[PDB]
Amino acid sequence: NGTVEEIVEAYLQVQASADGFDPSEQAAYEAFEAARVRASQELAASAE
Amino acid sequence: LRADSIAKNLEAQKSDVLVRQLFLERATAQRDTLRVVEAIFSTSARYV
Repeated sequence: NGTVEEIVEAYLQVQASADGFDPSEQAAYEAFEAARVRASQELAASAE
Repeated sequence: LRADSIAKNLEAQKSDVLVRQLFLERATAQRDTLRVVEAIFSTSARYV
């Protein structure tokens, strides 16, 4: 039920990132990788 | 406590973080326009 801003906020830690936004593509890669790992653990939780 | 409060509150008036954010965003726009221009020049050089 959220909006786009809430989605990017929650699953990629925008505020928890290093102060001063890194516009590097590596930063986006690491953020999306972390989101993937979190979703992967949640998937096993739902499986159980 | 009052001494430290004065010392830090004075220093927190020298800097304005929103200007520095604006300059970071301008630098990002400059970077991506720069790589677009560099691609243009490299493409033309290889074509010739």
